[PDB]
Amino acid sequence: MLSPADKTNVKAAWGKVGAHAGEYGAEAYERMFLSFPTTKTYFPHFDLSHGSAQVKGQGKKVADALTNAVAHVDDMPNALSALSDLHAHKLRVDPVNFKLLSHCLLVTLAAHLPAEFTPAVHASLDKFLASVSTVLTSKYR
Amino acid sequence: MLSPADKTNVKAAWGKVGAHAGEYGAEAYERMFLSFPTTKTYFPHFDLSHGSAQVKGQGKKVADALTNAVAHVDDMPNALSALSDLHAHKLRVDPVNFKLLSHCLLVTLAAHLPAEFTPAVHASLDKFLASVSTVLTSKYR
Amino acid sequence: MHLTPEEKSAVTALWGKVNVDEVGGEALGRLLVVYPWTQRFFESFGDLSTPDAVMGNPKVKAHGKKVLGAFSDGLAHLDNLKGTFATLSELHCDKLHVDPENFRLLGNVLVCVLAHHFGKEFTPPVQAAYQKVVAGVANALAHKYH
Amino acid sequence: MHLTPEEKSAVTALWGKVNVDEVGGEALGRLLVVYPWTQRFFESFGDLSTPDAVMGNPKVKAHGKKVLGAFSDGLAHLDNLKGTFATLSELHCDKLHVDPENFRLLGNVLVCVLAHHFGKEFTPPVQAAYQKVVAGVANALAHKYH
Ligand code: HEM
Ligand code: HEM
Ligand code: HEM
Ligand code: HEM
Repeated sequence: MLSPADKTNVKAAWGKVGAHAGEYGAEAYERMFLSFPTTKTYFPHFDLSHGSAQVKGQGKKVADALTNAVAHVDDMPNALSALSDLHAHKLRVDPVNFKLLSHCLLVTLAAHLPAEFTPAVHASLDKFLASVSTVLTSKYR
Repeated sequence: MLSPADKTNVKAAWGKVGAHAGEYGAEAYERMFLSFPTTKTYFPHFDLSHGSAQVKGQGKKVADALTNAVAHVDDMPNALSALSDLHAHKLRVDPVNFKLLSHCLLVTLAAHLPAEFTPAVHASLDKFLASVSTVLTSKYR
Repeated sequence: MHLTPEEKSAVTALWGKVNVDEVGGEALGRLLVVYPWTQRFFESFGDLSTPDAVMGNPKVKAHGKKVLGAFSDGLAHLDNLKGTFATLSELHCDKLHVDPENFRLLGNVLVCVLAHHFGKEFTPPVQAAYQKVVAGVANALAHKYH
Repeated sequence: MHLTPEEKSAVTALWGKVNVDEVGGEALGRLLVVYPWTQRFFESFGDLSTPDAVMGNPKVKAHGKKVLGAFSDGLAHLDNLKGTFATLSELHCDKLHVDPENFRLLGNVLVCVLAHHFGKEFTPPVQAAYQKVVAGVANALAHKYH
């Protein structure tokens, strides 16, 4: 459950991310592919080399959806409805993998936001990505 | 999310368990301690040998709480509220362990209900325990 | 892998009573019912729409027997699981693209299926020895992923 | 464990820049903050009530220094982590009762601390080598559990 302080922390940290959200989303996917090689089994059809346009577009789609969930943080199940539908019925990513991306997004944010990535914001960000992951896997069965 | 068919399946399977619930709860803990030895770190004060009354007592307590959850399946968070508080702020069991007991419960059920443990009921029971687990770790942070 | 003499014996005695085709069909079918996202690998298998359709699909039963067959052959080489599954590990990664987490899910449904089939003979201690084996097999299969 | 020569050099050059006491206190503190159930072990350490009270707790900082100093010494023995952490593994299991999952959580917080500390120097391939190191260390520490 996100408390009010969590919501404030997330809206401030993501506000600072701003126009780089898309580049940060691509770097987290590239960090995940190199640190956790089994996640590449969901992207056989992609050119996975550094800076590939396919990875850059996936990073931008994921960032947009993250932005949308921060904007609708009190109503996330309704705002991510189509996304949860697509992951549950078409992509069918094992729900273990969501934790790996989340960790890699956190490492991406740490590396880029020296001043904002405090212990309490770190805590809030981790809880927010666990809730986004929960909503995305809610219709799996 | 538990469907109407899932709730029907759980009440039926739990109904047949009946007065053995306590014995099945102890057997599940014993299965868990032998298969996943890291789970013994939460009970350093217990006699862990087969037949221990301490293990039998724990099995009976856990069985009674699941009976109460089955009885209030459309209002789980309120019926398990005190148990959620207790695991969150004093026992502090890491979440991974909840999936290990849930698997051992299932194994225990399969070994004792060979006619009722159908594929469909196996799926509903697993969904039901994941839901009880989620409610129990809801207040951890 | 290191199995005590008692664990090796428990694993081997029970496995002599298993009908590998029936248990393989059951285990794979139950994987597809209980964790439906695993159906992403079997699009060409036919109707998987409900539990009864899954459990009765002949393509699911033929694959199940194949899978447990190669599993069964690994039980004869418990001291070198990695060397035994090397070739199939590479195949599952480079040609099939199967997330190794599915090996773990199948290993746990297989344990459920043994307990359901053997009842009170699948005792705590015997489940412990099989949990080590299915984790060892999943490990060996994921070993050549890259 | 098997690290390529490039990975080993990447691990060793970063770590020559680390202030072990500083990062140790930071990593343990943030563990206690982000995953509050890990505070179960440290009820004698005093006030753990808020993030600032954890981060400023002298006993948290002392324990951190000790934990990271042992980690640091393991980095010199990357080819024999099991042998290096064997006695510490036994103590965490028989006397301290620490669920090994805690080691894995600490390893992921430690990686977030290094990225926060080193910024763009902590590149995707540097992170990959440290992920392998922290998972190796966590496995070595959980090796003697029984
Ligand atoms: C924070 C969690 C995640 C979010 C918000 C997210 C969001 C998205 C979005 C917005 C798309 C594009 C949908 C469209 O084109 O309509 C997508 C596609 C996809 N995602 Fe997810 N995703 C998440 C986690 C994951 C993970 C962990 C993986 C795999 C390890 C994954 C694998 C994929 C794949 C394979 C596609 C389709 C790629 C293509 O063929 O274009 N996603 N995701
Ligand atoms: C369905 C999941 C679970 C339920 C319903 C459950 C429920 C309970 C209940 C009713 C109690 C007794 C509280 C009292 O004294 O009034 C309890 C105690 C306890 N539980 Fe949980 N629990 C579950 C899972 C776990 C797991 C996975 C672990 C750790 C591996 C665990 C560790 C403990 C411990 C250590 C105690 C206290 C033992 C003592 O008397 O010293 N529980 N649980
Ligand atoms: C105990 C673990 C497993 C073993 C020992 C095993 C073994 C095998 C074998 C012997 C084959 C036949 C190879 C060929 O000549 O084409 C195969 C194929 C295959 N396996 Fe695995 N398997 C295991 C688990 C799984 C799991 C859990 C999945 C997916 C959820 C899976 C997905 C597949 C697929 C998609 C094929 C290709 C079937 C086809 O031709 O369409 N396997 N496996
Ligand atoms: C890289 C991971 C870790 C390493 C290398 C490590 C190492 C150590 C060392 C060197 C000691 C002192 C040994 C002695 O007194 O003989 C120790 C004690 C201890 N460790 Fe660990 N440890 C690690 C992770 C953890 C974690 C994650 C926790 C719990 C969250 C933990 C809990 C403790 C406790 C409670 C003590 C006893 C402290 C005291 O008596 O003041 N350790 N550890």
